[PDB]
Amino acid sequence: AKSARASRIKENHQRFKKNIAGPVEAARLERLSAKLMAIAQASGVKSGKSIGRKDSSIVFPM
Amino acid sequence: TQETCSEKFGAIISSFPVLSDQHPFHRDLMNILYDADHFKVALGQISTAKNLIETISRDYVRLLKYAQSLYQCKQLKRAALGRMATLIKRLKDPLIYLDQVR
Amino acid sequence: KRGAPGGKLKMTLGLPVGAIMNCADNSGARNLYIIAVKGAGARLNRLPAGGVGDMVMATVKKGKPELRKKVHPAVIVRQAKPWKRFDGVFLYFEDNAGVIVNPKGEMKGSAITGPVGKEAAELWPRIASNAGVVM
Amino acid sequence: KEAIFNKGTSKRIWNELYKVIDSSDVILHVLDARDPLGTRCRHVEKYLAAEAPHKHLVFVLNKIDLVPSSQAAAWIRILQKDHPTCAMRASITNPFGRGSLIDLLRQFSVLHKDRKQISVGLIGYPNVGKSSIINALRGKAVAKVAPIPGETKVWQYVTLMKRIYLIDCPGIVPPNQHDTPEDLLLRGVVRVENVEHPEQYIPAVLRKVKQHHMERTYELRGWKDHIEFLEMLARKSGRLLKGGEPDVDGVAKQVLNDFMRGKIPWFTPAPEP
Amino acid sequence: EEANGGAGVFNVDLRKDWILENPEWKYDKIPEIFDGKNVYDYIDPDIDAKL
Amino acid sequence: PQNEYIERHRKLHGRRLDAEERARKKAAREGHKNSENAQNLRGLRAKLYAKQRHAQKIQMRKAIKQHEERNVEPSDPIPSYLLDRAARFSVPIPKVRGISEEEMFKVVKTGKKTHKKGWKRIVTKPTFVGPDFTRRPVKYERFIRPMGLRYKKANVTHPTLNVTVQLPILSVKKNPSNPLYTQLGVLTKGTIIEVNVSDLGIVTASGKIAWGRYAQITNNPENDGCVNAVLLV
Amino acid sequence: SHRKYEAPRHGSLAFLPRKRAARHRGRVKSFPKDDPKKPVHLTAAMGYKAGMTTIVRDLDRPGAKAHKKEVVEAVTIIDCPPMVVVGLVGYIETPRGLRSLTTVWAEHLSDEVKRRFYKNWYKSKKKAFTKYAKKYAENNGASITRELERIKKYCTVVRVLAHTQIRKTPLKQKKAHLMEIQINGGSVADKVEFGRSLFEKPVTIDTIFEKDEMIDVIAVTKGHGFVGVTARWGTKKLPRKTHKGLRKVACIGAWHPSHVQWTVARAGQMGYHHRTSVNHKIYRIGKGDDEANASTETDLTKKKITPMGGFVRYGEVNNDYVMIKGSVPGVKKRIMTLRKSLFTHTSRKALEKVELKWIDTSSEFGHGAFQTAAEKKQFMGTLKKDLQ
RNA sequence: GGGAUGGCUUGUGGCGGCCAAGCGUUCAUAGCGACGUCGCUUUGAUCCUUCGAUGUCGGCUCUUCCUAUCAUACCGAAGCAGAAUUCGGUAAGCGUUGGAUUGUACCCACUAAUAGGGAACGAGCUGGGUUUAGACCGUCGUGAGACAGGUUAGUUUUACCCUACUGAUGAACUCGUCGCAAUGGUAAUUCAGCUUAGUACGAGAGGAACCGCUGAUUCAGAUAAUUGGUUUUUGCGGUUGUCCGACCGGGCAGUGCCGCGAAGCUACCAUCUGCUGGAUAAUGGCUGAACGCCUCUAAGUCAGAAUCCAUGCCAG
RNA sequence: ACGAGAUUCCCACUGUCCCUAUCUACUAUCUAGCGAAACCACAGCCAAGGGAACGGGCUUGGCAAAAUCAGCGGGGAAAGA
RNA sequence: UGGAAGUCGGAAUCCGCUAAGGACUGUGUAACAACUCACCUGCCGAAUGUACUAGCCCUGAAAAUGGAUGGCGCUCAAGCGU
Ligand SMILES: Nc1nc2c(ncn2[C@@H]2O[C@H](COP(=O)(O)OP(=O)(O)OP(=O)(O)O)[C@@H](O)[C@H]2O)c(=O)[nH]1
Ligand SMILES: [Mg+2]
Ligand SMILES: [Mg+2]
Repeated sequence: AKSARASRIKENHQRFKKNIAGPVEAARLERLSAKLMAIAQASGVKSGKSIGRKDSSIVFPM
Repeated sequence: TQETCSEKFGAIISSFPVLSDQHPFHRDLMNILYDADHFKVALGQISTAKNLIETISRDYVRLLKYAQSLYQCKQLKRAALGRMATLIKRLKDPLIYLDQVR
Repeated sequence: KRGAPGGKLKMTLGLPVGAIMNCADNSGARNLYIIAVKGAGARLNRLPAGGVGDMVMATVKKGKPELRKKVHPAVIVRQAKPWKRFDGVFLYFEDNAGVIVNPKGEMKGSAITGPVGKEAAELWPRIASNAGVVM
Repeated sequence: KEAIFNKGTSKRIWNELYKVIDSSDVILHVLDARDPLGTRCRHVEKYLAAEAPHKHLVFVLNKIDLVPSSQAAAWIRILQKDHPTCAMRASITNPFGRGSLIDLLRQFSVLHKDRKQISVGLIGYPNVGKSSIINALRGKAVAKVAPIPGETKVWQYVTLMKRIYLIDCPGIVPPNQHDTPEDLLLRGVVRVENVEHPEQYIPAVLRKVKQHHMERTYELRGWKDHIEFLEMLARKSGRLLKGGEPDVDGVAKQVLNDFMRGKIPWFTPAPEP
Repeated sequence: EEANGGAGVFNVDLRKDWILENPEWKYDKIPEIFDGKNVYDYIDPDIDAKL
Repeated sequence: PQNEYIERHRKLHGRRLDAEERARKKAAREGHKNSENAQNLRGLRAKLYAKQRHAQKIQMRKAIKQHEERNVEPSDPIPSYLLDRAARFSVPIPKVRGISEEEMFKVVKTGKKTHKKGWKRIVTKPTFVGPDFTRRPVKYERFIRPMGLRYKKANVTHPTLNVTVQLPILSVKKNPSNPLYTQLGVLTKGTIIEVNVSDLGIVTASGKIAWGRYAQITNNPENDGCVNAVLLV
Repeated sequence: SHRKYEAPRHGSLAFLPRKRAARHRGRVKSFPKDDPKKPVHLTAAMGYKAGMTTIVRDLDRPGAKAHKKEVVEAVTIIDCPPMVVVGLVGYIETPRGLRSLTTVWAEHLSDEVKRRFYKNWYKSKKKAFTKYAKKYAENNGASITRELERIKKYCTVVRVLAHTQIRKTPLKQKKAHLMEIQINGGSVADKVEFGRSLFEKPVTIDTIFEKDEMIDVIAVTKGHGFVGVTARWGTKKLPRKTHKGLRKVACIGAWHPSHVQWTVARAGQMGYHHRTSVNHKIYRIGKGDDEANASTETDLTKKKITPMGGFVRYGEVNNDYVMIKGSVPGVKKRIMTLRKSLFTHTSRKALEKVELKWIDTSSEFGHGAFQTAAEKKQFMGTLKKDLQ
């Protein structure tokens, strides 16, 4: 029997992923993303525009 | 070694057709195509070599029962295997003939 | 072909090697003694077992004497161990019984006494043809 | 085929046999008077004729009390055309032919007076009477005797005279491609307890035994076949299973045991000249 | 089936060859269980008269 | 199909289109493959490959030699009737290795206790037990000569005739190691045996058949499984 | 010498050590690989195991023996109250691995998620996140904007923090479960905008998963305590009256080294291990507000998923629930993590459409044969207490 | 009182005679000798030739390693049409079974296959070699007794110590929540059926394969909706004897016994699940020198095995 | 006829086994009290070498983090051995 | 020989034209045919071919816990010869 770690079985599974299950999982993904998108929608220093410093070791201490 | 030789020789003998048990048309057709005497001589030599290999193996197993050292056991094993190889080497022509007939 | 039916769903195997079942056809045998099953795997200490519709090797212990000298292929048609079908039904027959067939599945006998299993009727069309009741 | 019918052909048993042959000067081949040509080991006879012709082969027809005397005498003539033959009933209390056998062994010992002693080895099938012959010649139960086959498993020296020794051997069965399990079981090679499906050999017993002898032995008559015979014998003797079912297997085993132990009288007729 | 996937992939429509009075009912979900009772046991052509 | 159907298929349809090119390229790469096999095979496969290559090199060298000279004895001159022909009456093997009594006999232990009795000695070398031999009683035999080690014939070679025949053994004349070994009839190297030479047609000057002649065992039967001897002509 | 009859090993070496899990809540070891061209979505959720029930499914599997027939299958019910998102964690890539860079929390946190930070909530002053709630007010959330733009500028993996609403479950536990759910799809700026738009909002299970989708379930299995070799590894029992134990391994070693090997079956902890099971098909995502969420298109009985008399040792499911074909690792009342599949499926079973015909709502407290109380009342008839 | 051969071994005989490349050898022209060859070791027979335990092996459970590969994966060759094979190569990932026979190691069946070994044979349990004391028979001895031997019944009985292993805690760094992943382990396996297709192939008999689909064997990890099992739920009922005067309600018979029995635990006796990338070996090639032909190799490079390494997975 | 004598088989019968699962009591477990003994050169992680086919200490490497509890029978130890 | 024309076999294996060509080296045909090799000539342009010998390197046989030029590691050496 051909193993799970067989090159031909991997190629067949890759073709199945690219041609068959891919569009179905994709369309499910836009439906779910739209559904939860609906829920989601429904000076530099003093404004945070410039990312400043927050308020052993890699080098020898010297 | 004896079991391998006997299995192969029995496979050769038991698979080739037996002329006495064929239809007369098939028997005489094989007599025309092949010399029936040569066919029976080749298969008889195969059976004779098989039986002699079995006898050699039995004799050397009996001697290995009484061998008293590893050197003596090694020499007895080499002697038995060399005798079997010589018996097979004395069958150069029947094996080729039987392959062509096959 | 080694007499292994294809397309058989997994069910409980209630008849191990050494079991004695009834002989349901009219071939002349009264009982079958199982010596091996067809399609058994390799496992240490595990007795091979068979269920309804499985082909086994059996010997005749009671019956017409010329059936007692050979090893016959048989198909198990009834078992008393409860097993589940795909529709969720757990069921069991009144006794353990099988029929003597050839290696190709054609029956030696001419008629079957009592019902036969659905699985046996599915996997052996000659048993479905020579059966009277299918359960 | 069961290994119980392969019993008697073991390499250990035949090593014992060849040890007895190599240690023996005189070889007593024991034959059953009921089946003389069936219990004859022409295999060992050919080996003795080819490889060791100096050893003296002597036939002993044992169990002559189970055959008619005319048939026994005819078999004696047929065997004495080939080899020197002694008829014998091997019993410690009431033997027959013991004096003749001791006279023959004395002739062989006087013939081999140059040696310090001679050894006489006994060969044959199982249950032909080898150990019983040794005990009858000795006058004392020096060897174990049983009606089951294979009671003697090893070789044993018994000192009969100061210059004559006796060697026991396990029962041997030469392999033959014409011998059937039914033939071996009727010759008494196997034990009936170990064999499977015993009732198939009952028709052979009914062929080998006259009907009136069976009817007189079992006080039972009127059967149409061996199955009905075993069934009515089971119902008469009470050999019943749970539910009033007759024990045809046990009754068949009893019949086979009687057949090989001589409770049922039978013999093979001698060939007509 | 060969144009639509092959053996083991093409799903056959068993309600395509149904003969009904109204073809719009060809793909209805026929009720089976209602309040612990079988609908097919209560299916009767004269149910209006009996009721 | 029937008869030479593959040949008929080649006659009607040919072979593969690249078959000749692939065969030519394989024959061209055969040298590289042979060198790679010589330098990369491991173990017994490599040893067998090397021995077979040595055999083909010897055969090819001899063939080249024979094609090169396609186009091309004792010292004293003697006549044709004296050709192929050849005091001290020595045997071919005047001295062999002595055999110790541990190598000759092993101790057979008997008894039922933990402490066994060890008086029995089993002969480990081939023996000729003689004619009309019957084994001694087991209580009285000390020297055990097993049946599997007994030989009755030997492959005897005639030195002048250069032929080997299987002759029966009549007696063991001298085992050089020990007179006890000669008494037991042990067949070892350098042993003088007596053989029946009735099948060789040796005749006395008036017509009497010489049917007994000495020969010397020239092999090691305990290591070879056979007895090989040379006539003392 | 060698072993005379070959036999495969008892147990798998891939699940060693057989110790108790380091945490009660299951850990998502790996998330599905992120594709920036995909739309933004959440990849995981949590629920609580209610129990199991029986369904009848009209199977559409071409080439199968049960094709166009009815099959009875076991399913697991998971109660899924909506999840509240209260955080956003940023991850960066380093040559030592992924590293968390910063974490931005919501302004208002519920007491359910505040209980998670405390071991003695009843004695506490409940001071958690009180000073952090003031940085939303001071400087108009300048620090919050700075951390969010730090995530947008430096991070590559964005995960939200979501906590369960355990008060909607019949569990006596009031301490909620909080986990990181990775946003997959889009760019990092899109992920951060998505997370900030999802702060303080409940997220239901039907916006994360869909019916007929195969998911993974991560949890901790049923604990069994100290268990011997016979049940822990499946070794063959020794014969009757074997001296010094018969539920043992006869030889823990007969060969060199002069040690006990790690591959030998030994008695110890069995169960309560962390397990991730894959390819579990979602059969129904039922809504809590529906009063007939256990009714199919053929079974017209208006009833809920809760069995008659309620789930044994769990209670009653009153929220959105997920029905999963088969079994999942864990026990009743246990927290379960539902995860998106890491790879595109390679089976037609993941592409099948599930059409349910009946769901069992009879009592699992016995041999219950009635699906509603009305059915039992109609079958039994009038009792003494009715006239009483 | 004293003790308890080893960088061995493996696949191809001996003896005797020729031939011979070669080694030697020129004031002696002897002697060894690879490769070979020749003699001794039934016209498919016979089944009427089994040729000596002083030395001892087995079995249960369980783990790991080697390859000297039986099967599965891939590849080269063969009148290899197809089907089934045979020979050989890479490869130890993954499997390699159930029985009969003790008058003393071979048969039978299933199966993809029923491959061979090591870690013992240079104080776990249990049957023989094997043998304390009782007893009998055979052989030997005048005898006590011994043995060529055969049979029967028969006393060693740890662990609580250290280490190793399997699990469970834990001081120091305030407590807690969410995480990362160095390292260690690592998992799937084989068969059948539908379609291709009664097609390729074939005189006929027969009769494939790729893609696609569905199950099953063995292993592994879970789980208890359902079905069996389990009952101190001593939950309800029945019943024997005795005792509490009878009934009711109870005690005792160490759970009196019996029937059903939720819950819990459980079972291929139940159900569910077991996943994808790169680099390679053998080989097949491309471009092209060595070497003016040629060449898969030398520089460069393509593909390719269940192999190797990682992801998925477990511990942290 | 008799026998706790030795052996083979048949029916019945069954957890002997496929193939294990569950229940009870007493322990083992934890606590209060009470409380030994065997054994003990010193101590206890391995791999390779250490001519006297021995290694726990030597050499060269792997490595190596307090203090603990329940089991376990590989090794050490342990048999009036 | 049914057929055999150098090329299924056995035995011989010569001469002519030659620059050179075997009573033939293989492929091939039922047999022929055809192709090719040995050999010769034309183009070219300067060094090659055969067999041995001496160095270093590969193989020249290996089992079974994971391991050893002492270990890392070393490639115009940290290997080998002076
Ligand atoms: N009627 C009769 N029966 C005899 C005679 N001799 C022996 N038997 C019976 O035959 C049986 C066989 O006796 P054994 O001494 O054991 O003969 P065996 O050939 O040595 O048997 P094995 O021990 O198996 O070798 C005994 O049980 C006797 O009853 C005889 O002369 N007459
Ligand atoms: Mg007897
Ligand atoms: Mg006897």
